[PDB]
Amino acid sequence: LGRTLSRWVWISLYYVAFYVVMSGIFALCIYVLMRTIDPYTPDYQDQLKSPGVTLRPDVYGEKGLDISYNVSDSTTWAGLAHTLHRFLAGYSPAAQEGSINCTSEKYFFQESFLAPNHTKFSCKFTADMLQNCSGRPDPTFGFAEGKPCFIIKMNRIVKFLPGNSTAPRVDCAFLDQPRDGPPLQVEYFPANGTYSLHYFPYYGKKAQPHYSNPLVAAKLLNVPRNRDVVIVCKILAEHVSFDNPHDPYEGKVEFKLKIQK
Amino acid sequence: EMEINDHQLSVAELEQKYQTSATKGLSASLAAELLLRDGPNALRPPRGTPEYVKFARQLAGGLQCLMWVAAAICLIAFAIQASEGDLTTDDNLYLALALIAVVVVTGCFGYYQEFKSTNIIASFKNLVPQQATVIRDGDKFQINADQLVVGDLVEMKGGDRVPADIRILQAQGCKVDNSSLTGESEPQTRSPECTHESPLETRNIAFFSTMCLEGTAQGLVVNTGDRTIIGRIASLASGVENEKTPIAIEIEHFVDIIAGLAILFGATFFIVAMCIGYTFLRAMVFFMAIVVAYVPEGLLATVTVCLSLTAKRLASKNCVVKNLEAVETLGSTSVICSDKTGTLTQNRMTVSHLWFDNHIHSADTTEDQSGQTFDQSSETWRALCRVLTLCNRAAFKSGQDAVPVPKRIVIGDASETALLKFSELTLGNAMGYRERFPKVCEIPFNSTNKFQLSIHTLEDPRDPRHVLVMKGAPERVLERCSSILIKGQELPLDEQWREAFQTAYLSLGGLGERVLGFCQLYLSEKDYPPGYAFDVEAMNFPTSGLCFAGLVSMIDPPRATVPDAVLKCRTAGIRVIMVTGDHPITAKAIAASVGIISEGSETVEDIAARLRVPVDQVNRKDARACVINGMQLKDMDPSELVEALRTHPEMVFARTSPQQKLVIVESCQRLGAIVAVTGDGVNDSPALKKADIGVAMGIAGSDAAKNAADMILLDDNFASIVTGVEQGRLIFDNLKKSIAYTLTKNIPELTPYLIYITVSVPLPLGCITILFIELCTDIFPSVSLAYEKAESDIMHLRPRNPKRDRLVNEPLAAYSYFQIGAIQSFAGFTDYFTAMAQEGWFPLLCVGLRPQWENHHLQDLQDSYGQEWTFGQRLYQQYTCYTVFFISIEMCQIADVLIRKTRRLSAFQQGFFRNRILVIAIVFQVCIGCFLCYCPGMPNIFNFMPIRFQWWLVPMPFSLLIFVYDEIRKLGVRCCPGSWWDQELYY
Ligand SMILES: CCCCCCCC/C=C\CCCCCCCC(=O)OC[C@H](COP(=O)(O)OCC[N+](C)(C)C)OC(=O)CCCCCCC/C=C/CCCCCCCC
Ligand SMILES: Cc1cn2cc(C(=O)N(C)CCO)cc(N[C@@H]3CCOc4cccc(C)c43)c2n1
Ligand SMILES: *[C@@H]1O[C@H](CO)[C@@H](O)[C@H](O)[C@H]1NC(C)=O
Ligand SMILES: *[C@@H]1O[C@H](CO)[C@@H](O)[C@H](O)[C@H]1NC(C)=O
Ligand SMILES: *[C@@H]1O[C@H](CO)[C@@H](O)[C@H](O)[C@H]1NC(C)=O
Ligand SMILES: [Mg+2]
Ligand SMILES: [Rb+]
Ligand SMILES: [Rb+]
Ligand SMILES: [Rb+]
Repeated sequence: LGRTLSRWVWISLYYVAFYVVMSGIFALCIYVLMRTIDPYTPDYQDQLKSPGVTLRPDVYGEKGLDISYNVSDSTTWAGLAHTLHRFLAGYSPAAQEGSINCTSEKYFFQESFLAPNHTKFSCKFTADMLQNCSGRPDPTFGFAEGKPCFIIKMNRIVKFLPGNSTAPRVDCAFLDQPRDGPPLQVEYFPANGTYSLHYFPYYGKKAQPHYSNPLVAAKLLNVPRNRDVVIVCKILAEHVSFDNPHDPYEGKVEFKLKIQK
Repeated sequence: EMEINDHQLSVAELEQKYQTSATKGLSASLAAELLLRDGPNALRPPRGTPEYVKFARQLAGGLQCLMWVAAAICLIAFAIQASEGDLTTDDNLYLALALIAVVVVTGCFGYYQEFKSTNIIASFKNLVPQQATVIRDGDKFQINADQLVVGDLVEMKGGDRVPADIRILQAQGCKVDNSSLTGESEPQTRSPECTHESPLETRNIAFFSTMCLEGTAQGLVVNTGDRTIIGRIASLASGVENEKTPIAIEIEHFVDIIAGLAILFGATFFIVAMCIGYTFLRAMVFFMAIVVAYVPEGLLATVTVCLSLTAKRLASKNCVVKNLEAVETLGSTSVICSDKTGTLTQNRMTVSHLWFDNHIHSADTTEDQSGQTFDQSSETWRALCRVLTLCNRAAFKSGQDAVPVPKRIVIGDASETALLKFSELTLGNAMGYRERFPKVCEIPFNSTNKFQLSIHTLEDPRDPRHVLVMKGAPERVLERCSSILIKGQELPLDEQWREAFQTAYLSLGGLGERVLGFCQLYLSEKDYPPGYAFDVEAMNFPTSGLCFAGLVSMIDPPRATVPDAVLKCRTAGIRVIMVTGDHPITAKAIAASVGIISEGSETVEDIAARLRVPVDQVNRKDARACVINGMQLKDMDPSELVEALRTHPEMVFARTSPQQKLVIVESCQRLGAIVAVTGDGVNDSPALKKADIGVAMGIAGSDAAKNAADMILLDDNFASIVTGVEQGRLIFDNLKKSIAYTLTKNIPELTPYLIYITVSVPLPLGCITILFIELCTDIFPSVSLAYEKAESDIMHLRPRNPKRDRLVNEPLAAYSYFQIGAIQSFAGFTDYFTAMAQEGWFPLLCVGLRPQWENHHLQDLQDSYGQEWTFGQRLYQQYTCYTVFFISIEMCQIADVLIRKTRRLSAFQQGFFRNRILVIAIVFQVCIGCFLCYCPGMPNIFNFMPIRFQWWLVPMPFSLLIFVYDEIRKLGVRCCPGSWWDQELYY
């Protein structure tokens, strides 16, 4: 019952044209916005003043990482291992074919873009470097024991550089539980719980289409049973923050752990 | 009540009914029992006004009932979310809290601006008790009016205010001032005989509020307090309920326009959200999210302060309003019904015209003495002036040297006071001038003698003789005058001069005015020496043969400002109608005197007076003005009255009761008229309440009139009203400048979320931030648009057609939301994806990304560059997308406020720096936007971070796109104001 009929269209077409006018201005802006930015390196990358580290297998209850399982019950850890397996299903030397066995044992600046279709090169970390928590010998990664292995990983940032002095290690401990028994104890794979320095730095998912993160494990030997504890795994480098309050996954991982008998 | 018989009763019957005596009055013991029985002789105020439930009504209304509905839907939504366990459910509790916090603090603002409005009214009101001289147990003494009880016996005199409703029993030349109840400016004769059966026309009753002018009387009380005639007019004026104001109509109009969009936008994007395959709980919780964004959390505030700045502007000019809505009403008002007596006039007998030296001179009649006075050069004047000055017994109350003479209090008659004031101004120190001509013989104004007279000794001692001065009813001044002062000499009163005094007497009687003759005679010091003894009853001096001086005449004149004020409103498209309870002759005079009836227009009784037909055969349309008396108005079926009202464009209503006053306004409001009434006395209070805005003289106004009225003019400067229309049209124009500004931005507050619903990009804009726009960043701009001026010559327009010209409408609405908001939305999305891609996220990846973005259990999500971010780092980018959509608005909203300055004219033409308040506001807009980002800790406190100075400038090429679309809109609408483009692209 509204305005003029044969001129209702005369503005309904205008609104159409008005929107195709604005959508096209937008369309130009994003075409420019994409042909503005670099396809290998982020322009600003501002919130990345430190990398997050990310544990496996990841099981949260409420309020964060809560890992609770009863060794006697196969069902309590059957999926926990199965994730560790299907996660390392890309870490098989079969799947990790488009890569190289790195030797440098220190930084790896590729300034030259030589590879299939002008790509670049990447190192290798296949499961075997975890050696005990690699699914062989134990496809339960120590869960069947009461000495489970937790794969610890660092977030990958283009051209981020963590330091020279040692290799960047990890270190896993209680949130101090000193009087109650001995200090915690863990063995790490490979030795000293270090990611070898020849894996850095990252040049972007475009330059290295076949890339994978370096790993360490942490087999939990000292752990007491039927008892709740929390374990922080702080990374120890010089270009890294592990105590940032509004993001406590910055350079560390906390997790509740109850191994039940 | 008890009265419709009382005046028709015999003294035997009266003193029986009230158990009293017409000579001795009540026994004290019984007058005390009656005072308990009947309460005090005063008027119960509108007894129920609790302080807390005043605040209650400050919380309902158009916008407020919207915010409540939205505040509720904010709580209905929050429970729904936490019931299936949702996080940061704060944001529903923040909008609910802010919605309710805004409506509350508005309710406080007006509450004081009534308290302070009603205390400043309580300041101007007089609180010393009125008094009665009473008789009880045969004793005359003074009491307060309020202790009079039904049956009491009292007395009055010139000066005393009538203390009750009183029946006259004996009256010695008793005259009275009825202008509060009737419109009668003429004094009214009181006498103990039964003139009528309707006690408003009978002469044997005095009314509770009235003022006794001259004379004296005695009578009995017949009804006290509310049961008086006075009291039963406020009972109707309280029974009257007033209409909703024009501005509130225009608010609830667009409230319903706003709602209509929220509903369909919720429903469509619920029906849309169901086809993205959501939970019904969530396709519809977004429905609720949608409708709540469409509520501008802060529009209610910007309106109330826009009104305050005009409310304050008026208050500085001695113009008080009780509630801020009436601030507007005058501008949109199209009809004024105006009381005459006390409102258009001064309600004061003033000397208007004089006759002497064979010429009708007209005086200055105004209160501040701005007008044009007469020739005082000639001899005949100085003698005539001597006559009127010496034959005058009234007296000023002491210490009045400051107050202008017209506003001074005089113990004296009606006529005597007017001349004393006239003599005081024209001559200077009248009281001392006549003191130096010592009076030695005096005759009061008389039934049998019918004139006043006195004889005096003379100023210098070398003149030992006497002079006699006499004034009175002019024909009784002429029968006894055989000599006339003319042009210096003293001439014989021949048949040239006899027929020339009768034409003038009835010429100034033709103007309805009351006129007296003045005359003199010098007595010989031979027959009448110093030491002579004048006796009266033995007429040992001349009572005849005197030398005539001249006539002097008085009238109820208009207030100085009024005639100018009246004709400025008419030239602003506002028809004026007089509604006065005075007789039709004084009505037409003041009507023409001020410009109700124009110079050169006639009633049908003037056409049949010129053409000399019977009125029967005259054409109605050809008469521009008409006068209708109150009692022929009864005969008129209202559809007769509507024929008369739009046929005779200059209308005048005479002898109209308070009921008919109300009716005339009701008959106009029935015709889509925004009508305002202006009045002083209780006869105006009913129509003062029914009016869209009732206006009351803060000085000459009765209490019920000021109570019923919405506005008060404390200085009684009637021209304060025209400054009100300019205001009422300023804010009206300036509100749809201010309102259009605060509404546009709701769309780019919603579209980032609407797209977030259906496209699932990482959240562009947060309800933590959209409130800081709504309630902090954009407030100083919106209220500065009150300070826009006219663009047209605002005062030369018609009032707004209520139906066609609205505060917002489909043309203004669609333009602001779906065209300007679209550009501000595209301005944000562009600045959004830049921040994304330039911090890492390719727009194509941003599609459908949200599920993993807000996911707490991912800590290493790969951007388009394959870099892994923790949640607490994706957070600080979703905060940046907040801060980047936010500055996109601000750079866009700074352009939006300038372009509402001017609705037809080009901002080039009018100016950029024009509104210096509007400039200062915008510096405030960028400064808090700078604090919000680059202050320490702002990332965590609110969701804003120090943004990079590139993203500042990304929306600026959309900001200046807006300025040049509305410029070529209001360049193309002023240059080509044709048919197609002037309707669509105009607001
Ligand atoms: C009410 C009416 C609403 C209507 C809104 C419609 C808006 C549609 C407008 C434009 C869409 C873009 C058109 C795509 C084609 C343009 C060219 C293009 O293909 O550009 C490239 C980008 C991807 O670059 P690349 O990786 O291929 O380049 C390689 C990277 N290098 C260059 C560094 C090597 O293409 C892409 O991203 C593809 C994905 C495009 C981005 C998705 C954005 C979704 C957001 C929509 C919100 C729109 C605003 C709504 C405001 C309404 C207010 C009422
Ligand atoms: C139009 C609109 C945009 N919005 C954005 C946010 C927001 O960005 N923030 C910070 C938190 C969410 O991410 C919150 C809103 N909250 C509204 C409040 C009214 O009711 C509902 C009901 C259901 C769901 C919601 C989301 C809402 C909201 N509405
Ligand atoms: C561990 O699991 C076994 C088998 O499921 C059960 O018998 C035992 O009680 C469990 N221990 C505890 C502490 O729950
Ligand atoms: C490890 O590096 C060697 C170099 O000695 C390389 O040839 C080989 O690919 C790697 N090992 C295996 C088992 O492939
Ligand atoms: C790792 O494995 C070897 C053999 O598989 C074993 O001897 C060694 O003790 C294991 N490491 C630890 C810390 O037990
Ligand atoms: Mg009056
Ligand atoms: Rb909103
Ligand atoms: Rb004059
Ligand atoms: Rb009213």
